[PDB]
Amino acid sequence: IQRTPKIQVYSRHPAENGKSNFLNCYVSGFHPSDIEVDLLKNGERIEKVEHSDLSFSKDWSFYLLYYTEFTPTEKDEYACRVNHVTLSQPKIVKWDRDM
Amino acid sequence: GSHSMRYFFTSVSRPGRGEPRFIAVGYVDDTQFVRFDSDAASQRMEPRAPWIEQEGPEYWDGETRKVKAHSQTHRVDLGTLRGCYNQSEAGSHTVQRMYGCDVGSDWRFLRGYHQYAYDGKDYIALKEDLRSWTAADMAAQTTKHKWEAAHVAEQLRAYLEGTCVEWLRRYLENGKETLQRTDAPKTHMTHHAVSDHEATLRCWALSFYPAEITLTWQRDGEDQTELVETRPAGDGTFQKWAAVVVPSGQEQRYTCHVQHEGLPKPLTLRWEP
Amino acid sequence: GVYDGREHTVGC
Repeated sequence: IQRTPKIQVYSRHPAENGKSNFLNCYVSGFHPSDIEVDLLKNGERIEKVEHSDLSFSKDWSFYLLYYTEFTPTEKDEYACRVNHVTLSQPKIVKWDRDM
Repeated sequence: GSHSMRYFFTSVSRPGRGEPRFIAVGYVDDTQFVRFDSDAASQRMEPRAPWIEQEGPEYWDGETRKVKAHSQTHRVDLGTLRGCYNQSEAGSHTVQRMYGCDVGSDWRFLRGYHQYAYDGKDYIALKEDLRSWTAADMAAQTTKHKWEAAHVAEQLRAYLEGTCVEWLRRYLENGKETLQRTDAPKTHMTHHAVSDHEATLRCWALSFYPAEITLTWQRDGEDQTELVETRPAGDGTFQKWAAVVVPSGQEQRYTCHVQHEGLPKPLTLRWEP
Repeated sequence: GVYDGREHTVGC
C-alpha cells in the first residue's frame, strides 16, 4: 500500500562553472503524497527552493520536482535530503556531474 | 500524432487539523495549462500556460465553480469510504481521479477514459467501450449497481465526446506555436571505467518534446541495459539516458538507437575518440 | 474545461 520514492538529482542545463543554472530533484513513484524534500548546499539547506504540483502516474504513484537557481563552482557540493514515511532514515542523494 | 486532455484530482484526508487538501491540475499532452490548490488564499483556478490567460472572466468563474463542486464530492467520498472499511478516525487516506479524451490525426474522437482510485488501489473505471464499469471488489460491486441506475455512464460519455473534443480542438487552435510543436533531442554518448578491465557506455538524449522516446542498446544486431524514468527539465522539455555494462576492448561493437517523433530517421550512436 | 455535468457520490 506504500512505496518508496525514486530520487534523481540533476541540472537543467549542462553545468559550467560560472554560468547561471538550475538544480532539480525529481522524486517519483512514492505513496502517499506526504513527503519532505530539501535541496542542500555544503550540507546547509537552501532557502529559496520551489516545487511543481502533485500529479500521479498511470499506477497512482505521485511525482514532484523541486528546483532552485545556482551557479556551479568547484568548491561547492549539493545534495537533496529526501525523507518519506517508508524511509526509516533520510536518504541523502548527492549531485555528481556525470549522471 | 494524437492529442490528449487529462485531469488529475487528489484529496488527502487530514484528520483533526481541518479540511482535506485538494489539488486539481489539468494537462494538454505533456504541458500543464491550468491549476488549482485548496491551501492558497486565492481560491481561484489560476492559469499556468501563457495562452489561456487571454480568456474572459466567465470562463474562470465556471472553472472555479466546477472545481469546487469536485472538491465537495471528493470530501463525501473520503468520508463514506473511510466509514465503510471499518477503519479508525486518525489516519490519512487519499482519493484520486482521472479522465480525458484522445483525438486522432483528423482531430476527431478516438478514445476516452475515466478511472478512480483509493489509497493507490484501483476502485472503479469505465471500460474501453464507455458503456460499463470494471468493479474490482465488493465496495466497487455496490458502486457499480448504484451508478448503473442513474445512467452516470451516459452523462460521462456525452460530456467526454462532445465537450472534451470541442474544448481540446479550441485549445489546439489557440496554442498553435506551443501545443503543436515537436523537438528533436540532442544526443551524445559518454564513457566511464567501472573496473580495471571494463567500461560503462551511456547514451544521452536531452531536450525533446513530447515526452515519449525509446532508447535501445544493440550488440551489432541483437538487443539486451538499465533505463531511467524520463525526467522533466523544468521548462517544458525532457531528458533521458540509458547505459549498459560492457567488457573492455569491445567498445566499437555497441550501438544506441533513438526513435522520436521529431526525428524523421532513427539515430545510431557509436563511440569515437 | 473540466467535467460540467452532474456529480455523484461513491456509496456502499
